[PDB]
Order: sequence, then C-alpha cells, then structure tokens
Amino acid sequence: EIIWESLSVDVGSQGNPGIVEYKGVDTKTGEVLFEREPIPIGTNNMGEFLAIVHGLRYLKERNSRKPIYSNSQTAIKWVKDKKAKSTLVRNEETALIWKLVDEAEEWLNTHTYETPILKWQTDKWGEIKADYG
DNA sequence: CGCGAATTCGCG
DNA sequence: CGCGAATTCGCG
Repeated sequence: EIIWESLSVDVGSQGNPGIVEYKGVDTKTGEVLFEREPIPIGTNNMGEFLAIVHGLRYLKERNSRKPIYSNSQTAIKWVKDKKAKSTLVRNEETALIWKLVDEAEEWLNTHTYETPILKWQTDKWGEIKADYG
C-alpha cells in the first residue's frame, strides 16, 4: 500500500550533529523536485523537519494532492505538533539551521495544508527513493 | 503513580 | 566522539 504518486523526502548527514542536506524526489520516477545544499552544522531530525516543511510548501504552491513520505517518525511527529523539539545547542555555529527551523515552525503556525504526511516503511519497501549514497 | 537508570529502535 | 522518543524494571 505504497502511494506511488507521491513526494519522498530524505536527509543526508555527515556526522550527527554535522553537515546535513536534504532533497525531495518524485517517489515513482526519482526526479529531483527540490534540494538543499549542505548546511555545515545540524542534526538529522532538524534536516528531516525542514525537508518535510519544504515539501508541504512545494505541494501547497501547486495545489497538489500528493502525499509526502519520510522515514523519520520523529520529524513527522514534530511537523504534526508544529514544534521541533531538538536538543541542538543554540550558538553562532548553529544559528543558520535554528533560523530555518524557527521559520519552518512559523510557517506551520500560520498556514494550513491537506497533504498527508506518511511514514516510509523501510523494512518492507526498501530504501526511501530520496536516499543519499 | 514519581522518578532514576538502564536498554531499544531507525537512521545517517 | 549521537538524536530523539519509545520502553522496561527498580523501588519506592
């Protein structure tokens, strides 16, 4: 019960905390729909949070009914809660990723959306299509 | 229950 | 040199 007509998001990490990047792809074709170049310091959960909100914004702009898949139960919970509960220290090194997460929380607090946000079940369906690698 | 101090899980 | 959010037991 995979919905092939969907958007898959995934985060790539080199260290956690460490360099993080993300992208969103068409689950069927693998076409890259958006991508964010590496941010020097973040966490996987913060990058997944930003990836899903970027996906929500991308689909909303297009009036799309496609769902979003993410392999991160944590980040899905944070998006539904409209609050990213990261433990990453707030300092000048982490200012960029915190700014982007604070703004993504603000976007969720000021917009509505209909997009279903679904867990990708890696142990049945293999690697999420947006995977890095 | 109120809490500590463990283990587990999926992920990169 | 892990992140977060589950659990499980201990011992009240």
